[PDB]
Amino acid sequence: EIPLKYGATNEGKRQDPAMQKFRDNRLGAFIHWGLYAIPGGEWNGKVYGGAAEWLKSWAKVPADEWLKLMDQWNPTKFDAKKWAKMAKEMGTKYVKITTKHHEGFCLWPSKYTKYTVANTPYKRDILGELVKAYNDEGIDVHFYFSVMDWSNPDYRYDIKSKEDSIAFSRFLEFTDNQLKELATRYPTVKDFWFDGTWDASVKKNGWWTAHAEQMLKELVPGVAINSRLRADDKGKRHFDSNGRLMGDYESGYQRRLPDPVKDLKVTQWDWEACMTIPENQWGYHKDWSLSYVKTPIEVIDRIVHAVSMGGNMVVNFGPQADGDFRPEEKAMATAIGKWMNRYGKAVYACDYAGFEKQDWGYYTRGKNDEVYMVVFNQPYSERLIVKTPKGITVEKATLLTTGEDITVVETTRNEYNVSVPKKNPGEPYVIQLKVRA
Ligand SMILES: *[C@H]1O[C@@H](C)[C@@H](O)[C@@H](O)[C@@H]1F
Repeated sequence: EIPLKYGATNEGKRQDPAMQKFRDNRLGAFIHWGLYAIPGGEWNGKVYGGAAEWLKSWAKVPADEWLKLMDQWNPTKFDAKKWAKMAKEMGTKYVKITTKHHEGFCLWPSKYTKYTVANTPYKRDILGELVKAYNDEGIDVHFYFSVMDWSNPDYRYDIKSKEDSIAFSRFLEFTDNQLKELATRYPTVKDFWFDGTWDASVKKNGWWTAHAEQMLKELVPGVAINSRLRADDKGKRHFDSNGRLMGDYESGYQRRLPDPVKDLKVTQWDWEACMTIPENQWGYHKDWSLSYVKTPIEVIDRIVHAVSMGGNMVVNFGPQADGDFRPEEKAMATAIGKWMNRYGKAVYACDYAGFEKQDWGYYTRGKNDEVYMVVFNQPYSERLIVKTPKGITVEKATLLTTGEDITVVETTRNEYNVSVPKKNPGEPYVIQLKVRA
């Protein structure tokens, strides 16, 4: 059992009220908004297929050039109340915002750098207005923060000389300063979601990542901290050298989700997936025809998937340069909200139900031991196979929307056929089971 000073802190899942709230929220939205939204995946006449928020890299734009985009930052359509209404209508319970992405441009007016919203034509504290607006709607706010900072000349990818170490130490102090500022300026913050912490420079300073977590937990009662931040004494990331999870929840899943049959280990900790609507675009890219774009049903499936295996799911948005959302994102939020309004009882405050996975879709467990069947794949047999854990019976099945009673037939030991509804709902639907132990 390797000794470590900067490994895991939490034993199992936190069950203080703040973490229960983080968990029970379940469905979140992500905001990627920064200077990259201006060029929108395109530099000086050449469109790049890579992720838009990383365009500075793909086009090899020097920091001094990249940051002049600040002079163009003027989102006249921006309206925080509207953003928050969109999120309320979508059924999102929390929103994660990029405070500062790799590019280093801050969405709040930081004291520790000129590269902020303050020194743009728009001037205003975007982050502050979002915090206020989402909170007004009863919506928690989480802070995405990139440790890697392409606008700070003290950042290092590795520590190779005395000179590197001098610069990076000062950079860690700079970073500390920004984090402390975020924490005291916006004390309703409920989560810090770190990114750009993979570089050798960070791995060699695991102590700093443990310090970062502890500092923020001291300034912000019950704040959550993602695993992506954390490196142990040896530079093992996410999970320490003893296989123990660091931070408060796992945050490696994006693009992929854990297998509902093979990866039930995820149910032993809190975790959160974040996903993009196209294949790999977080910030606004002007040309969505470049890769596969997920449909609403596809996204809702990933949402229910995550919850059925005891995880959060967060749907990304990359707002336009003008401060409005592309119509594909508006339709996504609207379609999701319509579904959530009919079926959210099976998502909010639900968890892993402990049943074997079946082809028609996913189970979730409600807080009062309700067991929802969420059907994405409608069997031609007109029967939904339910195999119960040892000790468990099905007493009733009810179509959530109508309250209509659903036929349950015992087929064998620990197994039932639950009938499809008499009329096909025509969309992914929920059947709620009443169970006895
Ligand atoms: C960190 O991960 C996601 C959420 C994006 O912000 C990506 O650009 C970055 F590398």
